[PDB]
Amino acid sequence: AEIRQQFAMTAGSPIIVNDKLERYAEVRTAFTHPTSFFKPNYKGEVKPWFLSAYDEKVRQIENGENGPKMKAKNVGEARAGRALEAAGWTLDINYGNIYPNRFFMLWSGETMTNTQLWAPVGLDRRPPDTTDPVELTNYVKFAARMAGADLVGVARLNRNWVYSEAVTIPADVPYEQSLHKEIEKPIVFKDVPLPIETDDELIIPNTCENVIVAGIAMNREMMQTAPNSMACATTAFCYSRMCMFDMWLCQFIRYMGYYAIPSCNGVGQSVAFAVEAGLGQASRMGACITPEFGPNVRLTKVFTNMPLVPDKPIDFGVTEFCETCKKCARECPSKAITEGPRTFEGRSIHNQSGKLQWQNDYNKCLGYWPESGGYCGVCVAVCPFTKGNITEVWDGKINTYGLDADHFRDTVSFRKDRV
Amino acid sequence: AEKEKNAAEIRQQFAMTAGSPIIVNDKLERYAEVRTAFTHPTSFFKPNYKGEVKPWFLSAYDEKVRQIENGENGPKMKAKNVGEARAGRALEAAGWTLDINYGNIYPNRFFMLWSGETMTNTQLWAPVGLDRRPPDTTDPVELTNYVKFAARMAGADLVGVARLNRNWVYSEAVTIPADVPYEQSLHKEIEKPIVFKDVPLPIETDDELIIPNTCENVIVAGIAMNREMMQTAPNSMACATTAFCYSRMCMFDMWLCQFIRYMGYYAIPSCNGVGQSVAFAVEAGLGQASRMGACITPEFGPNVRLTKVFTNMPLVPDKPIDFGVTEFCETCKKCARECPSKAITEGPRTFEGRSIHNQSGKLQWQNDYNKCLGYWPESGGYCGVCVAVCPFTKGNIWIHDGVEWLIDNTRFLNITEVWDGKINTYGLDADHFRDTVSFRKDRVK
Ligand SMILES: Oc1ccc(I)cc1
Ligand SMILES: Oc1ccc(I)cc1
Ligand SMILES: Oc1ccc(I)cc1
Ligand SMILES: Oc1ccc(I)cc1
Ligand SMILES: Oc1ccc(I)cc1
Ligand SMILES: Oc1ccc(I)cc1
Ligand SMILES: Oc1ccc(I)cc1
Ligand code: SF4
Ligand code: SF4
Ligand code: SF4
Ligand code: SF4
Repeated sequence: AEIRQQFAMTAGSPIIVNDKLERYAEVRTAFTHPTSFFKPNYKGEVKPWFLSAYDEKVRQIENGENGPKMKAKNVGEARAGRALEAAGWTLDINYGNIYPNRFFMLWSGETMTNTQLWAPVGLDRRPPDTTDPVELTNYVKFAARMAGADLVGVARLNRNWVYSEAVTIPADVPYEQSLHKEIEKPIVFKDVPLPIETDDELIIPNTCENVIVAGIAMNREMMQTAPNSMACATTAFCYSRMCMFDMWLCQFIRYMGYYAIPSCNGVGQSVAFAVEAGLGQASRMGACITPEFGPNVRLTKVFTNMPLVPDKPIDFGVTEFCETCKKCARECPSKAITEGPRTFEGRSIHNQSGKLQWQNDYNKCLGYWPESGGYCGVCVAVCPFTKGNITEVWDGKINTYGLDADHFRDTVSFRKDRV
Repeated sequence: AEKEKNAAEIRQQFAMTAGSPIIVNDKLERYAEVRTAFTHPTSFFKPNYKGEVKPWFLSAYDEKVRQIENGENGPKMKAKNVGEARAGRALEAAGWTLDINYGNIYPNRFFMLWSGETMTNTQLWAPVGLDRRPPDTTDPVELTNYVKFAARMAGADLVGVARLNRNWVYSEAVTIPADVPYEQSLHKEIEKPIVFKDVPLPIETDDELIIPNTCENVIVAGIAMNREMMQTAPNSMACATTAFCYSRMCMFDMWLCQFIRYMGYYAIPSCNGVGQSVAFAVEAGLGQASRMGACITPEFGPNVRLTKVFTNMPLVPDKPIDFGVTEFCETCKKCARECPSKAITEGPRTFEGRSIHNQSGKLQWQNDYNKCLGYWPESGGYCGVCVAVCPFTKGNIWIHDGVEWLIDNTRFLNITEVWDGKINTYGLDADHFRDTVSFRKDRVK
């Protein structure tokens, strides 16, 4: 805790920008953009990239493999890794929960079963009893830890990182047609009392002053098997942890008398929010590197008008370390990560130009996922900041939610470190 | 020098030979779930603080509202201010986000689906076929290791396996008709028989919930609550650690059922439904039954929630454990003396139920659970005083004498600070989290 104190910077977003920067349309990510969406499977059939990746998972199971060229102990072990991966995603919609105000990501609590059951108490209808940002910051961070965050930070909302247009589906489209009917929808800020969705726009109130960012730690032993199946499993379980975090915390904020917008992988760019909220620093590979977990940590965030004290950004030397390290760039199976210096100009449509960062080719990264049948993660696994076969993982150390008691003390929290 | 705590060594020392530890006689019958104090008509209605008779949880709601308005965190317990009182109830209410009508008891509804076929996750993964491909592993030894590893990923702090004893499965469940939307669920609850038949998969008809005769095993999970929050019982922060753990139970069930299905087997979730969690936990070796009626575990005492999953997956049953709880409960009686409703007996165990809420025919301490429930509207919470005062809930019970582990007999002789004090992820305590580390050796023998 006093380590993190040592590295607090003075207030101010540390992301350097120029006058070319514009908000970024979510459809441009490699996951969704038409130029990157379709990729061949191992048979040469072109399909949506995740369906070709499915074909590789099936082929690996039948051939008793945990990953590309990686023989499992037997077919049973191969099957178990994919079963664990698939199960981890149970509380996540279509890989990331990105559709705003759909399924688990509702922008109002009013229709949720938990809100209905609690309606006679009227917590969501009662004006706030606490408006002091200091007390609120302590309450909401305590709640965040109950809700499964291993790290939590607060920043003013920088609209530069909010997607200009979200990827979503029409509100009456049933789940079974969702993947075939994704659309783009603008996210705008207006003078309205509550977050609201019209036919035309997702409307965030101008009072939405703050963003709360959570880090959800992944399991080191499993991530070290990247690009094989157990790295996929710790990824997947943490997405469901993100979803529960967003819902738990939004409900807490609503029952305190404020509004709250969940996001998971939607709404805006998590790495930028996490850096501004002080969880860590941007890195060569492009992830937020944290002191506690390096880049081996997932991110989610919640937007709110609840008064809060912003945390300070931290500087523990990541930028200078990544300058000379280049280990992620040398081991990346697709050569997606640059060995060059940071610029303001993106490599392709998948990058947001106008901000100083290491510019990576994220279509090359995604191209390796159908090939390998997984979500790679080699850059995370080799990064020195992540530090301190698959049969040995299944036979080896585990604990609740994949957390490690050898390090869990480092995320203990008292009021002194919350506000 | 002090020997470092070894939770695995403790469980090995107190393991007992195979066999259900629960002593029963011939008057034992399966228990209709409607008989619980939460649901039965004799106990369901309680007065609020104005003397109005209402469903008990609605009278409890009225008391929460009154406490917030009066700046209290519990009965005659002043909060630091109204904002603190409000914060405690907001945290409690939020905790329940992934739980239907206080316990997820309706089988094969909402989160508790008996088949994965309609779930969004199953649909998304359908092209891989994991739920339709026959199992690639049938060896119960490897399956036990796989499923326990998955259980820990899924949020279990403790996990154990038992053969399914049908004595503890409810004869009839409380549920709602399949065509009833959530908004009307509380007004449309019904009973439905739980039966065992020669069918390939768990199935529900208009008249019965059908568990297959092949459903051999039950997997029991312990979900640890937070010590500092539970010690505020009967006040609001004990309600909050209870509530959050119910949503953790729900996630566990769904995660684990999907893993089992994707391994080629079927899985039935339950949370507080389907059967009696304390008996399953005892038979799976998580702990022992206690005077208060809860399962007491070596790691957490009774300050741990339970859920369970039923499956045909071949597994190795765990051994029951006997670390002397019965003998300590015979002479302790702290929970009985501190219980604000006098619900817990100070007398001997018997086979005769105290009232309709107890299942007769099994040797246990017989408590009056209508008296317990009656205190919840009075206090505006879920009490928990018995859990809070139990010496096993405290985290330093265990000492090593140079030869073996033993219980320290010396143990049996506010809310602002909680909000301002120690916390960690999911409320777990890093000073004890090493106790639940797991390697293959302690997952399967
Ligand atoms: O972050 C992500 C998103 C989609 C998938 I498929 C895997 C990892
Ligand atoms: O053209 C296509 C085909 C499948 C999908 I899913 C989306 C677009
Ligand atoms: O061509 C396309 C496909 C998906 C989306 I969202 C937008 C345009
Ligand atoms: O265990 C339980 C069940 C219902 C309620 I309301 C509180 C605690
Ligand atoms: O066209 C398809 C088929 C399967 C899935 I999963 C999504 C889109
Ligand atoms: O609001 C209400 C009223 C009766 C019942 I039964 C449940 C909820
Ligand atoms: O009369 C009753 C009472 C409880 C239930 I569940 C159904 C019918
Ligand atoms: S591997 Fe090295 S260069 Fe890449 S993100 Fe990690 S520290 Fe930076
Ligand atoms: S996930 Fe793999 S392919 Fe993608 S950038 Fe990292 S190392 Fe390269
Ligand atoms: S308080 Fe004492 S008698 Fe009651 S359950 Fe705990 S050990 Fe047993
Ligand atoms: S929860 Fe409270 S009222 Fe109920 S048995 Fe325990 S101490 Fe008594």
